[PDB]
Formats: sequence, C-alpha cells, structure tokens
Amino acid sequence: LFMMEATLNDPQWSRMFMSFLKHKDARPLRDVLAANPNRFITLLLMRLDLQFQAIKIISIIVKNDDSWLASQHSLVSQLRRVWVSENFQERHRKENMAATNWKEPKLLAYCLLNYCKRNYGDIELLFQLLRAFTGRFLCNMTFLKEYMEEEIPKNYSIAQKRALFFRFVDFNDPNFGDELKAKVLQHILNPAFLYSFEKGEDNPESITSVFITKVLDPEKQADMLDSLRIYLLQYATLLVEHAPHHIHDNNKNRNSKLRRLMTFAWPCLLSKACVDPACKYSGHLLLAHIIAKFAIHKKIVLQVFHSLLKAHAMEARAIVRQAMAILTPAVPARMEDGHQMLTHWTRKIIVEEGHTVPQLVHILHLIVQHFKVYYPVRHHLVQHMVSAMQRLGFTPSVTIEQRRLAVDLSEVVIKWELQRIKDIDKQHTDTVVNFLIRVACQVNDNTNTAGSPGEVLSRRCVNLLKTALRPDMWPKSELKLQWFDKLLMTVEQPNQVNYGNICTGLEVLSFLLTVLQSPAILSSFKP
Amino acid sequence: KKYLQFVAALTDVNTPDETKLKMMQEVSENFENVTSSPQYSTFLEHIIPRFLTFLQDGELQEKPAQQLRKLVLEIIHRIPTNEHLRPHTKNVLSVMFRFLETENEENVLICLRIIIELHKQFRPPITQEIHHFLDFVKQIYKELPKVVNRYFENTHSIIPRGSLSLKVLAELPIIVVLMYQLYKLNIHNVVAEELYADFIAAQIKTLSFLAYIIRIYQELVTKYSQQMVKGMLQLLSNCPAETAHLRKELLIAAKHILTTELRNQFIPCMDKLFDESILIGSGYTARETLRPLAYSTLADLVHHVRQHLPLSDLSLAVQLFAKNIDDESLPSSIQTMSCKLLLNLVDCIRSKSEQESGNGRDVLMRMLEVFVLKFHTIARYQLSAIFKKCKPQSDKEDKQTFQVTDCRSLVKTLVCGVKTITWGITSCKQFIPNKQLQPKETQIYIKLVKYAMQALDIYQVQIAGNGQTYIRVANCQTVRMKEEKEVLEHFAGVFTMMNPLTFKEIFQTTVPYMVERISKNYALQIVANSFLANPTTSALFATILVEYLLDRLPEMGSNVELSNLYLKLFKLVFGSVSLFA
Repeated sequence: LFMMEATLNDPQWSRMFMSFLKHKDARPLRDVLAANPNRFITLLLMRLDLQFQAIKIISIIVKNDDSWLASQHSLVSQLRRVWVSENFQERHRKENMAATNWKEPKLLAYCLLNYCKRNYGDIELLFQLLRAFTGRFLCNMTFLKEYMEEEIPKNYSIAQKRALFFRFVDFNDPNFGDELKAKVLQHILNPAFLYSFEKGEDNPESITSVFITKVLDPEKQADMLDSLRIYLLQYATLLVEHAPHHIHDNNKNRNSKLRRLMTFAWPCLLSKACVDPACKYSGHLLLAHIIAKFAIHKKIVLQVFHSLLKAHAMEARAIVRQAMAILTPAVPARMEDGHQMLTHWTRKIIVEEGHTVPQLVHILHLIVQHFKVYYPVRHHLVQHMVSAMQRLGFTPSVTIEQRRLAVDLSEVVIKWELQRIKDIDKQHTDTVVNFLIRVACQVNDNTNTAGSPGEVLSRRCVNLLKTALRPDMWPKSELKLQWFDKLLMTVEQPNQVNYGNICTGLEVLSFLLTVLQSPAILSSFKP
Repeated sequence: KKYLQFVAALTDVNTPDETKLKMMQEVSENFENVTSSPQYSTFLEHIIPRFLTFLQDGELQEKPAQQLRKLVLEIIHRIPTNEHLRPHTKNVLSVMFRFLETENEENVLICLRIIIELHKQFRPPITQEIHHFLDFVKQIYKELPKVVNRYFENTHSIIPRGSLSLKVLAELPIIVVLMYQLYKLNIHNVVAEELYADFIAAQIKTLSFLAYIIRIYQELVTKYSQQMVKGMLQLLSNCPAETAHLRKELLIAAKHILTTELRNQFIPCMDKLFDESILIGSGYTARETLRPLAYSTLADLVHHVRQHLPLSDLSLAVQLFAKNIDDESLPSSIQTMSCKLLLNLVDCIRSKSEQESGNGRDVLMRMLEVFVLKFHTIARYQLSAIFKKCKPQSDKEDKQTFQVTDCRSLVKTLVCGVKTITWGITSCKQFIPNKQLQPKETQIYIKLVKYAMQALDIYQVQIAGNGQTYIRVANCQTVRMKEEKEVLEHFAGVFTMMNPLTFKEIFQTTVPYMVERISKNYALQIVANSFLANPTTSALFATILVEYLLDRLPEMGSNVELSNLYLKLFKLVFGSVSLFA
C-alpha cells in the first residue's frame, strides 16, 4: 500500500511509511522488503524523488538489519552507481540553497560503508572518498572519516597488507577511468598509511613497486600534480621513517641518484620552480629524513641545510622547523671532520645577511634557540646573536615575535653559561645581562595598565635575571642607574605611573640582594 | 689597520675577478669588527669615491659586474651613519633611473633598498631628486599598459620595489600634493592582461600596485574610477593560486579596503556579489590555509552590507556558509563567527520576508537544521574529546584549555542563534500569529532539544590552578559563576515562545530524557524552573511533568539520586502552582 509510486511520492505517506519501518516492531515489514531487493533497482534511476525515497528506505533497512549486506550485490551495483555518478554530484551541488532531499548523501554514504565493511571491496572503499575530504560535506564527513581513521587501521590489513596495497596501486587503471587527479587519487593515500603506521611499528615487494611505478613526476607528466605531490612526499617520508628501514630501503634505493626518491625530490626543491611552499618544503623534509638515516652523499647535506636556511622567508615555519628537528642532529654527527666547516658556513650565511631581513633573522634565531644543546661548542658565534638581540629589543615590538624572541634568546645564553660553568665574551655577557635588566622592566609597559596578558612573560624574565646571577657571571654586571631613574622617576609625572615601576622595584630588590652578597655596590647607589 | 689594508688594495682592472671579492671580505671583517670615532667618517669619505669609480665602469649576466653590485650591496648594508649620506644619495638616484623595466639584474632592487634605508634620516633638501624619481614613477606607471601589450605569446620585480619604496617614502615626510598625482596614476593603472611565469610576475606587480593603492583606507580621495577597482578585483580572481604569501598579502590589502563604509556599499552591486566564499577568495587547488582570514573578511563585509541584499544573494550566501560551518578542519573560532553572522542575518531575512512573497521560511528552517546538526555534532564529539582526558580526583594542555573555552563559547552562540531563529520562523509566512508548527519542524525541534540538552553539558569541566582540567561534581547547588545560567535560560526561552500545543507534544515526547539528563546533570534543573516561571507555558509543562512522575513514583524507593531529583521536581511544581495558582 505504501510502495505505490503515487503514494510513495507523496511526502505524507512516505514519512508515515518511514516512521513505521523505523519502529522496533517493524521486523516483518522489513523482511518483505529484504526479500525483494530488485524493487529498489526500479527506483534508483519529472520523477527523480523515487531515487531519494529508495535510498532512504535502504538506509533504514541496513540500520535495522546490519547483516543484509552480502545479499544486495545487485542493489549496490546501482547504489554505488548513483554515488559515483557525476549527475548526482552536480544535481546535489549546483543548487542547494533550500533544496529538499538534503540528507540523501549522508544515508547513501552510510549504507555504502555498511556494505563495504562486511566485504572488502577496494574500488568501492576508495570511491567512498568522493565525500570523505572533497566533494560535498554536510554531516557526511565524520561518520566515514572516523571509521577510516580508527576502524580501518584496526583489523583491515591484518593478513594482506601487501596485497591490499598492491590493489590500491592497481586502482590507478579503474581510477583514471573516472578520476584522474588528486581529488580522489590524493585522498587514497590516507586510508592506507593509517594502517601502514599503526603496523609500521613484512611487505618488501610493495617498497620496490612504489618507487618504480610512481617514477619521478609520475607518468612523466608534472602538470597534473597539484596536491598529490605533497601527500606522496609525506608517504615517502613516513616510509623511510618507520615501516621499511635500511634493511628494506637500501635494496632499491641504491639507485637514489637515479629516478628513485632522491631525484624525485632534489630537482624540484633545488630549482626556483614549484613556487608552492608546501611541496617544496615537504621535499626538503623528505631529503632531511633520508639524510638522517642513510644516503651519506658528497656533502649534499650542507646544500640542503643552506637551501632550508635561506628559504624560510614568511610562512615556512612548521615544515622547516620539523626538517631542522629531524636534520639538525644528523649533519654534525655525520660531519665530525667538518664541525668547524659547518659552523663557519653557518657564520657565513649569518654575516651575508646584511640586509637583516627581519623575518629571516627571527626564524634563524628561533632555529638556533630550539637547539640549545648543539651549539655549546661554538661560543665564538654568540657575539652575532647577542648583537642581534640588542637591536631586536630596541625596536617597537608591539608584535609578539621580536621581544619575546629576544628574551628567550637571552635564556639560551643563560643556559649555555650554566652548562659551561657546570660542565665567554665578558663585555657581551655584561651587555646581555644589562639588556635582560632593561627588557624585563620595559615589556611591562608594552601591555596596558591592567586587564591584559604580558605580565607572566615579565615575571619569567625576572626569574631568568634572578637565576643568571647565581653563576659566577654576576660580578661584572653593570647597574642601569639612568634607566631605573628615568622609569621610576615617572612617578613624579602623575601620567603613566603604571605597575612598570613595581617590576622596577622588584628588580631593584634583586640588585639589593646582589649588594647584600657584595656590598661594593654601595658606592653605585648614588643615582 | 683596516684603513691602510683597504687603501693599499686599491685595484681598478688589473685583477677584476677575485681582488674585488677579497676586498669585499676585508670590508665585511671591518664591519663586523668595532670601529672607533677617529676611524668612522674618513672610511666612508674614502669609500664614496671608490664606489663612484667602481660604478662608472661596467653598467642573465654573470660577469664581474655581479660582484661589483654585490660590493655595492655590502656598502649599503654598512648603514654606518647619516653625515656621509649626501653623495651616496646622488650616486644611488643616478644609478636608479637607467635601464629599468627591462631584463636588468638586481642592481635596481638593492638601489631601492638603499633608497628606503636612506630617507629614514629625514633629509629636507633631497626632495628634488626623489621628486624626479616620482616623475619616473609617473612614467613607468603610465607605460605599464604598453609593456604588457607589447609582450604577447609570440625581471618584472622592479614595480613592487618601487611601489613599496614610494609608500614608505610618502608615509614619513610632510604631507604634500604629490600623493594626488599618485592617485591620478592609480586611475591609469594597468588592468588588462616560463614566459607565463613572467606574466604571473606582472600580475603580482599589479598586486603590489594595489597594495600601494591601500591608501583608499586613509584620507579621503576623489574616487571616480570604480571601473578600475572592479577590473583589479577581477584580476585578483585571475591571480595565481600557487603563491600563498602574495595571495595572503592581497587578501589583507582587500580586507583593509573593505574596512570603510564608503567602499562597502559599492561591493554588493558588483557581479551580484556572487564572488563570495566560492573558490575565488582562496586558492583554487594549491593551498587553503589562509582560509580563516578570507572567511573573516567576507563575514565582516556581508555583515556591514546585509541591509541591501535580495533573496538570491542571501540564499546563496547561506548556502556557501553552512558548508564551512561544519568543516572540522577550521578552528572553532570561525564556527562561532559564522554562527554569529547567521543569527544576525536571520533578523534581516525575517524583516525582508515582507517582500517578494517571503520565501524566507524555507531558508530559515534549512539553517535551523544545520544549527541543530552542529549542536548534535558538538554534543557527540566535543564532550567525548574532553572526557577522554579528564583527571579524576585532581604545553598541549594550555591549548586544550583554550579549545575548551572556545567550545564553551560555541555552545552559547549556538543557543543564542537557535533562539533568534525560533523567533524568526514564528514571525514570517497571509501570516497568522502563533501558527501551529508543522510535523517536520516539530520533530526537528524535538531532536533540537534532545541534542542541545547534551551540548549544554560542556559547563561541567573546570580549569585548575596548575593547568590540568577537572570534571565537576554531580550536584553542588552553586551559581556556576553565572556563565551558563543565562545560557540555559535562553535555551528555555527558545521554547517558551512557540505555540502552546506544540510545546505540549515536544515535551510530552522529551520529558523522560529531560529528567534523565537532569539527574545526570543537575544544572539543567533551571530549564524546568524557567519553563514553570514563564506564563502561557507553565501549566502545560507542569501537567506533563506530573503526569510523567505519577507513573514513576515507585522508582523513588530503589535509589536516592532519582528520588531526590523527583522531590526537587515536585518542589518546583508546587512553587509554580503557588505562582500560577
């Protein structure tokens, strides 16, 4: 009575039938439909609403059964057909302001996933990505994304990881028949690597196949790679990192200088081409990862280091930071005979920065600050960074970068002195201490009188000052009499009497403790 | 020694290749080593004639001219003082004018760099030569059309440098009339369109030109050139997607232009405002990390100009925004801003429903749908994310705290938006006051309350004095810092305003889940208190609650928790009876 097209097209009776079939006691009503899957084939083709009605009823049946999956091959032969159909995509994308049948994609993807999770259909599982990251996304993302992220890398490839990867690689032929670019071919790299990493902590032929099948600029056609390149580079990085180690990598990577990964990454990141920062810096990271474990070539590590240092201009922060974290401990360990050489190259690239390129200098300062442990043996290079911090702290650092970077760079030399004494340029260290004294009582004014951040960093700078005097570097610290006078004498002018003077008072108390240790300062308290 | 060492090395052409590089190394050492006052000015007075004689000769080249320009760039990097800056100004502005807008080397780039580093001293009497430079700027800007029109299908970095140099040189000095001439140049700006990389370089030249035209965000100027800015906006959509930094700077320059009232009113009538968050303001296929800035700019624009958009424009704007409201990759801040935009636009849609036969009910219901969907998604995932890291019986945690705060604000914004939307659909489409809702929106509201009674549970997490999150107790009878009280009060207000006999069905269906969540979250008890305090809705809710509790009475003897819950519910019922006897 409900399946009559005349009544099934009516919203009222269709909603009534849906509510009835959704009820708990609808077991016999669902059986008569499961016994006739061919009925939906006549509806899954102006009478286009029958498609949505059939997709809705199928979703209810699947949700209430959870086992009527292996008996619906002829159905999914049409259900997946409309899923991958360009007509469906266009019809549902072009006009979606107030169009009915809005939840069709969610239920369609849900039933497709329910079917594909019982039988491992590769083509269907990979075509499911049409709405996993790309396409149209209105509640359709998470239900499948969480599945592919947690359930898939749990029990999917427990027995046939290599065969599954080979199937996903052979997918290129059926994929190119309907999808030729990253929109699907790039997303397929995620479902595989979640497991490759979950079980990366077994498949030798796949490592040999991936390199030769995806030759540099696959198919000798670079024009088609826009985002697939970045994900292939990430694949190669995490591959040389965890799953295949030297044992499996060196077998085929012996031809690195040939079309293998080395040439797949080096020419693009070296030349000025590939203006897209993402792909360039991901190739840099791939080279860094390769160098970290193997491929001790003819000093190309220094070339990569230089290309990375000079290239991190505006927004390369994350990728270049990761590449340095992966490579910074690799170059010195594998350049024992060239420690002085690499340090002098660093000095050179530092002194060739006469333009001072503020953002480049900040990035380099942050780089050398992250790795405090790798420049204790180069105290000769502290003068440049100290002189740079001196000028950094003088600029109007309304922004967050300059003065915070300066104070943490001062903490860097504090820790350097700590590890040096308990295993230095005296005048520059005295100037550094005087700067920490000045900047500590200057940042207090950068922020408003009250009700705003900026005081916790001033307190941590005061703590840095307190701690820097415990080493034997305190005797030669200079009293900033004029700065203290000017800042605290502001109280004579009732304007701008903010708590900045209170931090100045705490610093005067710290220096009072110093003179308590060495009464010589009594003669310096005249101002 | 530096003096007699650099002087004895004087060599013009006898050793062109490496002697100049050795002298460059020597002067770099000189610059890295401190110099005293007696060894400060004479060095520059000797360098200036040397720079002159070295630039006199040797005007894709890789000849000693390159190392000569490098020595010049180093002499520039010196920046010792200003007293000896006068003849260097003449030399720089003489070498600047020649061989520009051609396949020339970077000599002009460092030239503009030294020009920028030169005008910082505020030299009055050199305004004539920089005025000639501005005349050359007038020339090149008017020549740009012919340049792009002579190179067809059958370097390019000079214009951005010149533009930023003119910007920084017009910002510092006294305000003069020369900026009006630069404005007249903005009227003559180029708007038409490895060699393709050079054409993209020309596009970014135009982008830097526009970045200089940002002056539209300054003292008012006669703007009779809407066609030129429209062509430039078209070129922006024609700009490349691979360059992320330049696209970001372009979006910043655009949002800055849109930050004034006299420019917003001209945007909506341009191409029907169809060039919104469709893939024009962001990378086409390269990168979409700067998406937050573009979305914020578009939201501010549509908010300032919402009062002049027809049905189709607002409909497709909502269609484009609801797509990003659900994007999990975006920070929750953008989601809160989009919810604010939607709840502020709901009132405008309602007010405009009087025109064009309305058609607002459909869009308002369709966006209430996405609002309830966001409610459900956050109550399903955000609550789990926080509960999977709670420390019972008490850095990435610092950011997780900010995320928890963003979610706590998101739930409030969602409640407010849902209230404003409920006010909307019940006041448009003839219209009849307090029309009985249809079954569709009735079930939608049932699911809305069912899912929002869970989202409100985000207020049970607290921040400690050490940084670790803490889960609140089941019942403490406190004020909850007043943060959530108003939130659930507005949540109740959402339903207090709807039709009575629809409230009846909704709460007859959802009263068991209500008491269940109240037992699991005592903070929701005030929702029932607000329902019982509001007139025209207290009787129905009280009747439903008593009819539900009279059958669950024997359950009070099993455990003490639900017994106390039912006791408090009966106390509230008696209070309501006393208030609405």
